[PDB]
Amino acid sequence: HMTEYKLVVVGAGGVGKSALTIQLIQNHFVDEYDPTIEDSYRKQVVIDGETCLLDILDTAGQEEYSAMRDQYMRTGEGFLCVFAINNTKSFEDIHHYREQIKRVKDSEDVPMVLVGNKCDLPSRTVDTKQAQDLARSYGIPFIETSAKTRQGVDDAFYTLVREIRKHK
Amino acid sequence: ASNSLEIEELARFAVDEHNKKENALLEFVRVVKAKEQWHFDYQQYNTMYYLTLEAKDGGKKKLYEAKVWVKRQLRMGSMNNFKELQEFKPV
Ligand SMILES: Nc1nc2c(ncn2[C@@H]2O[C@H](COP(=O)(O)OP(=O)(O)O)[C@@H](O)[C@H]2O)c(=O)[nH]1
Ligand SMILES: [Mg+2]
Repeated sequence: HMTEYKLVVVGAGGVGKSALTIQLIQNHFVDEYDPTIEDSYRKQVVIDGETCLLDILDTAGQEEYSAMRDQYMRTGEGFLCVFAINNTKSFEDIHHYREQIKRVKDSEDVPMVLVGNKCDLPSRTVDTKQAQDLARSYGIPFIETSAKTRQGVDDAFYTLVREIRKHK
Repeated sequence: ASNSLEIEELARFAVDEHNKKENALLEFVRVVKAKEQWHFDYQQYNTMYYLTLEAKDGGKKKLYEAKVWVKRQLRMGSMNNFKELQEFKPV
């Protein structure tokens, strides 16, 4: 009797899309997952009493041809847009990831969470305020995560599911 | 997953919080009715729970209405969780 939620993880190479996704699926930090590999996962999880099946695509890029990525981008219900708090370029790229989602969904109001990953690091270049301001301007929630420590991982995915519910 | 709570967990919380506030010894049996009303705002995923539950009071099964308020709020990149028993009264 599971409610299916189709989720897509997007963001620049190296931000931690694979590490975040694998923390949710396998409950440990996998710190060297091939940066070119895309894979989907089916996670059975109870969220707020709802038995959910999260159908999650971990994307590896948006340029190389992928029938599977195109299908998930077109029919995906919610998107994690991930940058790294020590990588200003990854944060500047967020605009382009959001624009692609709005274009393929033909909607201004797509369920999304802005995720500032690697919040374990001392080497912050993107201030929490800077990220929160961008998210607020988009009308999307913002959370800081560490795939390394698993900080914020469950809350990022649960927040995306709650964003999809608001919109369904 | 600390802010992902089931109706039963919120009913046990209500009984435990009542027992603490009023120095009572109600023993939770089961939930009879539940209404959950979600309240959404920017970075707010809040819920009012209207619970009818059965608890043993001095060896006698009685019905109670409880209201539990749950706040799940993102502030400066961090999830903030809050739960409070708002009301607990016999039916
Ligand atoms: N310090 C730190 N490093 C991370 C974190 N998440 C991922 N990494 C590292 O960042 C690099 C890229 O992670 P990966 O998950 O492959 O990124 P992807 O290209 O977005 O899939 C790897 O060296 C990971 O070990 C994190 O939360 N903290
Ligand atoms: Mg990857």
